[PDB]
Amino acid sequence: GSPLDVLKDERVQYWIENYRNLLDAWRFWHKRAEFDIHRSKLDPSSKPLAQVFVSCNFCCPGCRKPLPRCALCLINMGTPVLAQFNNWFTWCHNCRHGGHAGHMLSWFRDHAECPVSACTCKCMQLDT
Amino acid sequence: VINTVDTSHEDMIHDAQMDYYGTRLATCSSDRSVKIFDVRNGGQILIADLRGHEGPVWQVAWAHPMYGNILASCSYDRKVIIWREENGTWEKSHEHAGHDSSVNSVCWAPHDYGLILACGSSDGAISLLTYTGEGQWEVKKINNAHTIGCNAVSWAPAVVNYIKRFASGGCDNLIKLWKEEEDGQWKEEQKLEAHSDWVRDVAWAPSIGLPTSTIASCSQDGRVFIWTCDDASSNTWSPKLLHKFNDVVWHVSWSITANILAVSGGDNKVTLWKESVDGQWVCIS
Amino acid sequence: DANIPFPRTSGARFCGAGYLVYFTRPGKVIIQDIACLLPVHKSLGELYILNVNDIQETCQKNAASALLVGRKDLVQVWSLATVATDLCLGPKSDPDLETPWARHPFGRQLLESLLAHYCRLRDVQTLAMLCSVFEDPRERERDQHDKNKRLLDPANTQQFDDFKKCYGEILYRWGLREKRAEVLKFVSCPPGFTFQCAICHVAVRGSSNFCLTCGHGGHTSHMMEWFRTQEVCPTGCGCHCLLESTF
Amino acid sequence: RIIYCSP
Ligand SMILES: [Zn+2]
Ligand SMILES: [Zn+2]
Ligand SMILES: [Zn+2]
Ligand SMILES: [Zn+2]
Ligand SMILES: [Zn+2]
Ligand SMILES: [Zn+2]
Ligand SMILES: [Zn+2]
Repeated sequence: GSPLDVLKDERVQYWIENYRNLLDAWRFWHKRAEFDIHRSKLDPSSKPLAQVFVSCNFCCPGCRKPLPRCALCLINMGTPVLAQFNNWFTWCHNCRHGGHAGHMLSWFRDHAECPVSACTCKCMQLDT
Repeated sequence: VINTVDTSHEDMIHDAQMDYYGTRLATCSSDRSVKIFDVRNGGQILIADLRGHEGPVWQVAWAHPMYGNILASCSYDRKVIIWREENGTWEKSHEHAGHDSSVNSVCWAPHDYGLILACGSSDGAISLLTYTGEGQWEVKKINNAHTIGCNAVSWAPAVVNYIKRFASGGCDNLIKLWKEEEDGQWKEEQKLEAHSDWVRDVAWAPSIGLPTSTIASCSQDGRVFIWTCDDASSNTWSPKLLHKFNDVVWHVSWSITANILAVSGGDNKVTLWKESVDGQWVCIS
Repeated sequence: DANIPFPRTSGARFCGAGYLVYFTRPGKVIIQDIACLLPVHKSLGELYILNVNDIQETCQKNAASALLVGRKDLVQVWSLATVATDLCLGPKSDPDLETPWARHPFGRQLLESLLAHYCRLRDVQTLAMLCSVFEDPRERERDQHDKNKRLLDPANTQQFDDFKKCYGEILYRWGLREKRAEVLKFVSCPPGFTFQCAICHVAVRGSSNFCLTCGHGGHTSHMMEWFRTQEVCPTGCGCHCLLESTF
Repeated sequence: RIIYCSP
């Protein structure tokens, strides 16, 4: 409950950064997140930003084109149908080949190649 | 095994077609109603209802799952109604009445081309409704396509761009074969005429890589003709009879690999054909 | 209604992969199984392992399945394929050295004979699997040698690809998609800002997720672990991502 | 051996 006259000081913001960096070192990642939830609910001035953006390659409000479909059940991007993470519609940032969040988790348990033929990227194992 | 579902209808039943995965069952009828039955481990339960088309129903055809859950209905009323469904309920989506005579048949196009629906109505015309997107459709027309009106339509398997081809035939027993030029016109190519009076149904065999295009036919005079051709690009269509029953033949169907043909006509019966090594079609059951 | 061929009351039709429907006037829709009629079987389909690395293991593993099912010509053909695909018969680049195994009569010709017989029998399954497994100066000679090098004729690639497309379509019919990917793996012809993580901050390069609204993403297993128990943005954004990311 | 033995 300190005000916006000593919480904006350089000294106090240095201690916060070092503690957050220290937590990342101990591999206590989920504990760091709970701390940022508390910080978010108390100091809105340090809110994060968006990192995702949809940039259609054609113009799609202008080109009237849909986003790509999954490589297993082939249904398009957005059509409907706990276990709600399954239809999360993940992506790949190197091969530009995505699909339904749960469909490849079942497929990647026995193979190590991109579902799309004529592509030689091992999507999951590239992280490690 | 044998699976049976009670129709619970009050009037006749004209057609019944299942779904792509084998997990649905649609029923058209003359009660001006469609009753979708979920068939799974032998049990008849309802999922929807079609309480109104302004007339009896004739033929329904399910669309490819790639594009969602789409069902079409061509019937007596001069209207073709689609049933795109959302959020677990079946709802009327779009209709058009581009005819002045009862719609005879509808057959969904191959999925490679897009989501196309051919409509052969009884007024000597064919309308191909293409999906433009954003809830809009385009309705083409080819007037004076028949002198008595096409009874039924069929789509040709897709080959390697692309060249759209489909087959149709009317009540003048002059079955023809269409085509589409680069501009967009549905130019005519040929006209087979080895039929007696009328041709009710026309069916085109699936393609599995063999260099041979096979077309079935069934005339209002008892005859099941297999119009095989294997002349690459010489265009030689040589009819070959298979039988001649005691009454009118109604519907001809194919298998996935085009090894069995099932023809059920006016005799209130269904017989299963084949293609022997010698080259004669015999019954099995 | 002049054009009135009205009293339609009977019809037969093939549906699904292994199914048949028909109805009649005395009227319930009776269907039937035809799985043993068509030359293809779903049961054998589920077992057919395929692989690009260890070819021999695939052949010997598929060999036992047909015996486990009842078919016989396959428990022969798969064995022949096993003995006719060993790395000992590896071709050599130089044309001088030795005659290629393709020109041996038990080589290409056997493949053509088997393909022709199963074409007559109309069994796209075995065709697809066999084709997939078997897949001025002196300069103008190595090109012809490479043409003769192969066990499959370069002049009919289209038909092989058509077989491999058709089997994939039937597999989709049945309800198996992983196998549809394995088979199609062999076909020749083809089918701003903000790049950091949000739960461990290490740069991401492979598979990832994010909300459309939040714009916060990261490793896929990371999101599995995080959303296994909560409903909030990991970076203090306030989004209930189960109500935003999904439809 | 394969071609002529024990079908
Ligand atoms: Zn756009
Ligand atoms: Zn890829
Ligand atoms: Zn999917
Ligand atoms: Zn990748
Ligand atoms: Zn991470
Ligand atoms: Zn957020
Ligand atoms: Zn979110």
